[PDB]
Amino acid sequence: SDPESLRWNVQAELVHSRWAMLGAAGIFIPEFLTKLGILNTPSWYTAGEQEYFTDTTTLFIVELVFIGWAEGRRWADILNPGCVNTDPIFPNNKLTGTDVGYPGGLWFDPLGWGSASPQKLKELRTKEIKNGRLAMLAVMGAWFQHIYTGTGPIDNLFAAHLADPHATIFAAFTPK
Amino acid sequence: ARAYTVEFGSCKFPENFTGCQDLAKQKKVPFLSDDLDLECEGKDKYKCGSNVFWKW
Amino acid sequence: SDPEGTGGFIEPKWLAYGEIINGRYAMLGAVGAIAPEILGKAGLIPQETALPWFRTGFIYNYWADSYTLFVFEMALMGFAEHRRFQDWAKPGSMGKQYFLGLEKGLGGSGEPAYPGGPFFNPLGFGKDEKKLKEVKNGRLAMLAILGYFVQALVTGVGPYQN
Amino acid sequence: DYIGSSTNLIMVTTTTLMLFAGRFGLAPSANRKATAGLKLEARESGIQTGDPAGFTLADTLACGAVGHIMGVGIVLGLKNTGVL
Amino acid sequence: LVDRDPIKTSFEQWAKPGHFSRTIAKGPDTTTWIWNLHADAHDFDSHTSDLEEISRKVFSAHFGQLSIIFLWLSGMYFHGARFSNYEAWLNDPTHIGPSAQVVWPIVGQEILNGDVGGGFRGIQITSGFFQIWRASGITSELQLYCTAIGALVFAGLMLFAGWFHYHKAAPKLAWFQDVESMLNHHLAGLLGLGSLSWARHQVHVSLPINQFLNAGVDPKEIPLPHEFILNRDLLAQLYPSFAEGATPFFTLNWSKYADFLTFRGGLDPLTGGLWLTDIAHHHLAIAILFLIAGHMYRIKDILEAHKGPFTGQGHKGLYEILTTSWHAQLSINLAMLGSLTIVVAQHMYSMPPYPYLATDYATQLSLFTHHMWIGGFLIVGAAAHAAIFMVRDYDPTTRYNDLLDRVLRHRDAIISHLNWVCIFLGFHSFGLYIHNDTMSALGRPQDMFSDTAIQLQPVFAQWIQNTHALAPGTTAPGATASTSLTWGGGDLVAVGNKVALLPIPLGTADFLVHHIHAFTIHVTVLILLKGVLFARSSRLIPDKANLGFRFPCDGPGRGGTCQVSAWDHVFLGLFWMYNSISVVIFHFSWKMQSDVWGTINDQGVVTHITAGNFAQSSITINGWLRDFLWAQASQVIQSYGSSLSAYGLFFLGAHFVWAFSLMFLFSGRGYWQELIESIVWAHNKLKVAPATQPRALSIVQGRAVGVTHYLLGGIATTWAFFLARIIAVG
Ligand code: CLA
Ligand code: CLA
Ligand SMILES: CC(=CC=C/C(C)=C/C=C/C=C(C)/C=C/C=C(C)/C=C/C1=C(C)CCCC1(C)C)/C=C/C1=C(C)CCCC1(C)C
Ligand SMILES: CC(=CC=C/C(C)=C/C=C/C=C(C)/C=C/C=C(C)/C=C/C1=C(C)CCCC1(C)C)/C=C/C1=C(C)CCCC1(C)C
Ligand SMILES: CC(=CC=C/C(C)=C/C=C/C=C(C)\C=C\C=C(C)\C=C\C1=C(C)CCCC1(C)C)/C=C/C1=C(C)CCCC1(C)C
Ligand SMILES: CC1=C(C/C=C(\C)CCC[C@H](C)CCC[C@@H](C)CCCC(C)C)C(=O)c2ccccc2C1=O
Ligand SMILES: OC[C@H]1O[C@](CO)(O[C@H]2O[C@H](CO)[C@@H](O)[C@H](O)[C@H]2O)[C@@H](O)[C@@H]1O
Repeated sequence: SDPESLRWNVQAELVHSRWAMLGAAGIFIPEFLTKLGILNTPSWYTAGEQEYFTDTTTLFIVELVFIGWAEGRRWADILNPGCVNTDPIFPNNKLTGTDVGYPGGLWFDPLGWGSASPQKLKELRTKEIKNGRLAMLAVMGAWFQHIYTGTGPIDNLFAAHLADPHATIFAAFTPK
Repeated sequence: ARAYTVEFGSCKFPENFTGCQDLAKQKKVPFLSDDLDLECEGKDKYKCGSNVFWKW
Repeated sequence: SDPEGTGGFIEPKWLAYGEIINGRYAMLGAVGAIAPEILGKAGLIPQETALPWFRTGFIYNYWADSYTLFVFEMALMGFAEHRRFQDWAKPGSMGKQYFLGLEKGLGGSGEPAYPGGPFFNPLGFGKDEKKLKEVKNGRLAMLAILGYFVQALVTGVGPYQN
Repeated sequence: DYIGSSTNLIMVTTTTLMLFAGRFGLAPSANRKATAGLKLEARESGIQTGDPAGFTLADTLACGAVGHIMGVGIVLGLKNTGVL
Repeated sequence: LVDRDPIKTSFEQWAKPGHFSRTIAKGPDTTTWIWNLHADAHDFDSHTSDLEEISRKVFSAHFGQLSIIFLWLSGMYFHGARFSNYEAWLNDPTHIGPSAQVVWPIVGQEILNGDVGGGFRGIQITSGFFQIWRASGITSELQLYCTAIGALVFAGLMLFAGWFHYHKAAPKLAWFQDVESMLNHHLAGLLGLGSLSWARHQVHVSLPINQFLNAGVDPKEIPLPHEFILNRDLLAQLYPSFAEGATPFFTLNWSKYADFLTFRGGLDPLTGGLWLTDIAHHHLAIAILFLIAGHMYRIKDILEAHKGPFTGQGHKGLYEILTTSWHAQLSINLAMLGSLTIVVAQHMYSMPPYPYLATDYATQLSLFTHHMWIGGFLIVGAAAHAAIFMVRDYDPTTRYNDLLDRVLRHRDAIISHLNWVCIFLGFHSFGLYIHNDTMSALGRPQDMFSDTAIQLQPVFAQWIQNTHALAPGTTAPGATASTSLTWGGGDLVAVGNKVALLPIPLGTADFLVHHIHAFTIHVTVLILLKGVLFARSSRLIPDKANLGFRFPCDGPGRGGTCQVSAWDHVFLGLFWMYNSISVVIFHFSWKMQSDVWGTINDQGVVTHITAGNFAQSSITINGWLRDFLWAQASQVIQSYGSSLSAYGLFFLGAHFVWAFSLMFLFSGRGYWQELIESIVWAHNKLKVAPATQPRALSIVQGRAVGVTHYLLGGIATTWAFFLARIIAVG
């Protein structure tokens, strides 16, 4: 008859989805773009030629210092200031709420018409393919399985085996 | 690629074809052939009673 | 809103009337007798490892029309059975036509059940000549009949009758 | 078939022995105990005629009437009746 | 209740303090209601004053047992599969010593995992799968791995039938409140159509697939996954394809046969699990009945019928309200279900029904005491719930002047007798032993009660045992041995690893245990009988059905006025039964090993786990810790650093937990209050307590945390004491 489920912060999950899959937009075409044999072959002897490696897990700091700065300072001030204490405007804070941010403060505001509104027209682009990313990297992020799993010979683990026709990997297409 | 063309025999016709490899004819006429021998014949006609259950 | 599923004395019977109607032409074997010269038998597990039924039928089970891509069918075209079950909930616009071009009077039928758009070509009777659960009733009296005919044997013995 | 064909008819020798001896034994029921050999409605003797038990329990012997010798110690004598 | 009846919300009740009687859990904070809530969670004097639902809940929240028994069993079939030892053990029984469970070597663990058979580290078993499992007209590890998910199938589905009740808008009255048919169905075709169906998959497949196992092979050098169809050609070795018969009847000739069955009795030399050539026939010969039987019938009629002079006028009418009770038609059941479980516990040990049991000692006595504590833990219950009837269930008093209104009529009476019964027993039923001590410690045997001093003379024999093993010469047809090999007459040769069953002799030291049982079974029942009987009214309190069947104790007056009630008669009646069963167990193994279990070798000079020490020496009730408790148990208190060790290492806890019960059992109540405040004080100074008024235990909760502990203590104590003296010699 139906679940009392809609989170109220059901509003948050979705701008958490603009995260996961717009971000995963920068994966589908850089990966499956490849360039097969551009001319041919990658040769990467450069910042990794001969200086005792380069990254790996000093990669993580240099990667996620300013991604720490990027992601960190994102949802914190997407909009919300005011931020204090006592009573509810319902999500699980909304202490900004009725207050935009500052009474008579500065230029807290982006743009005219007493709001944060970047006008009403732009439902066209970011509704379809951009949240399509959600429903695309859903099964095309679940091509993950098909692309590698089956562990190209080398490794069978707790040998049950249980079947044998032929291998499985990735390249595009398929037998049949 | 025995049978890229399951080609086989006569054409035609008289009898036990299935050579000669294959063989035989084993019980022949409508049988086997079925396969599909062919055809249907004023027989015989299978149905019961006979073959004269020739055994013995 | 949440999808629906009304039980009421006897939906189970309208869709149960229907289930057998579909199975009455999925009866197949004697409704379309050209269908199986020998196709009623599926032909399981007769590897070039091994064996079929047992003494069978044996003069696999068969030559074959094989394969895989068997689930994807019954699923994907089952991904249609529940569409002529939604689309024609109605508000019609199915004929999206084509943006431009006034030349598209061309119709096809309408909603069809039977000789088509309508019935059609009015004009009829000379010769063909001389209630619709009966168009049901008799084909379970065709369905459940092959049912025992799969195992239709006494084997050790045979027709006592005879 | 086989002797089991003369035994196909012997489905009758039990099932018809059972079910034909059926209705009567449940017919004038709503009765429980009781009959004639006890409490009030006397007409004595043993008597004569009153069915199921009598006839069909005698028919198990009957099935062994004509098939007798038959099977038994197979055929003997020169026509036991004397008639040609 | 309140928010927000009735038509107007879906919107579910998550948030707003309380529910469960009406100046309910009150706004005002407290703790007691958190044992409330769980306790009495199921109950019915609240939910609604109207039957209706309740049967609409119990037919659902029932369901989730089957489903569970079903998630369970799966993790046991899976377990009895890929955590293998079953494959290994079967080609190799007499030899193995089975496992299913194994640790993972985290922290101390591993000691628990100690070479068990077909070559691996693990912890043993006394739960005879690996032996139902003989069955497998097939064998294969991944196979049980289908039977297994076949399990999780029945579950999810036989667990969405419980959605597909209460939560779905439910049936009603008539549906159960017409009873007219119920057992018609149940016993006919399931009781029947199982045992029946079990027949078909008990010679088809199983019989043959251990007809030629009882010899050698290594499986799949036998029993394919289909093989057993139309092929009625291997069914050729284990009798005809009926040859010339047609659907039994008689115009049949046997010049040399008589279908499978050909009735056994005794025990396979090579697998003494009793014969299977029978096991079909007996299940077949069941079902028929059930098949014929479940065909009554429609109800009163039969009980509305036979009355008499002193007999039961109310017999006639023995309950409209037996379609309107539950608490009644549950309590009846428990006495049977329960009393019909520990009848298992015998026919098992003196007639094994699975291949490899007896030889397997420890893997069927575990059984005979597990099955033994249900045929008791379900019986005191079977009384409790009658008390629950006797107090409340019906609306008013519409039930009148009958079999009961009768029994009660006498009541200071049926229980007036029964009492003296017990002190007659007890004096003839325990101080009997105490004689011995006082006079064997005085020491003059001339005059003990020995199986030899007080007049009885080197024979027990002439009674009924000796007319059981010897009865295959009555109306009896026959079939070499008896019915149960443990009977007086004839035969010996049973098994080629260790032993199994043989006669089992008696007299005294069998005579008098058998009597302590009487007095123990009796005074148990006294307290439950008088308990449930005096349920609602009495001449210590008549105003005494006025709350419920619990209530702590009426009040300091009348002298005592404490225990009374019948929660509590079903509190001191557990207290006994824990003995009832706890000493019956003590009986079986001291016998079954003092004699029986022991062992063959040349000239089959029998060598019991103990040369019958029993003899002259259980008769002394010290001998019961000279010969028992101090003798055996030397395996519990040696058990450190081993593989089983988890027993010795329990046997201290749980032999602690019990010795923690007394604190819950033996103490006041405004005590731990008076204490709980000193505490509550020190709490407030730092500012750390008040919210949720911390409170002591609810007089009768206190008794709830006696008892339950006293048992899960005093019990697993032996569950340990045991598995530690059959694993390892015995
Ligand atoms: C590998 C297997 C083989 C097998 C065993 C099956 C089995 C099945 N297929 Mg199928 N199929 C196969 C190959 C196979 N298919 C192939 C190679 C194709 C590609 C064309 C299809 C395409 C296909 C479609 C589109 C559908 C099926 C459907 C089905 C199911 C329909 C049952 C039925 O009796 O409908 C027929 C029986 C009747 C009584 C209906 C009568 C209607 C007839 C008169 C219309 C077609 C006859 C027509 C006039 C012939 C003209 C030629 C035309 C084909 C160009 C059935 C389980 C159907 C389904 O089950 O959907 C949920 C449907 O989905 N199949
Ligand atoms: C067919 C049987 C069965 C059923 C369906 C019921 C059903 C019911 N019984 Mg009942 N009962 C039964 C058998 C049954 N009983 C038996 C065999 C006995 C004898 C012991 C009893 C003795 C009994 C009493 C005394 C009472 C009931 C009551 C009830 C009602 C309360 C249910 C409740 O809240 O759960 C209660 C369960 C809990 C609150 C869970 C606590 C369980 C603890 C003690 C754990 C047990 C030890 C175990 C080893 C711990 C787990 C392991 C741990 C170490 C990790 C309910 C209608 C009560 C009532 O007031 O009637 C309306 C009343 O209390 N029963
Ligand atoms: C044997 C084989 C095969 C195959 C193939 C295959 C074959 C593959 C497979 C695949 C699979 C899949 C894709 C899946 C599956 C699944 C299944 C099959 C299942 C089933 C079942 C059952 C059985 C019952 C229950 C249900 C279920 C579903 C579980 C082979 C054979 C051969 C020979 C003679 C020689 C060499 C060559 C070849 C030709 C090689
Ligand atoms: C559906 C069915 C069935 C069946 C069958 C069945 C339905 C069977 C069943 C059986 C049952 C059983 C066999 C039971 C079991 C139980 C158990 C096993 C348990 C045990 C135990 C105990 C002892 C107590 C508690 C615990 C436990 C649980 C462990 C069928 C149906 C039908 C129809 C209509 C159509 C045609 C065909 C037929 C067939 C005619
Ligand atoms: C001290 C302890 C413990 C002890 C313990 C002991 C010292 C004892 C215990 C016991 C328990 C028990 C005991 C339970 C259980 C169980 C079971 C599982 C059972 C089962 C069974 C059955 C089934 C029925 C009857 C029989 C038997 C018992 C076998 C602990 C402590 C602690 C600390 C420091 C702090 C934190 C927390 C902890 C960590 C906690
Ligand atoms: C000892 C004893 C007590 C005192 C026992 C008490 C107070 C036990 C209750 C203690 C509770 C269970 C502790 C609960 C606290 C924790 C659940 C809170 C923290 C949560 C966890 C994370 C630890 C009684 O109240 C009593 C009442 C009636 C008869 C006999 C006795 C009796 O013998
Ligand atoms: O064009 C269909 C194709 O199938 C035909 C019909 O054309 O008929 C049999 O052959 C196919 C294989 O192609 C079978 O699967 C089909 O279901 C059969 O009726 C055959 O003539 C064609 O090849």
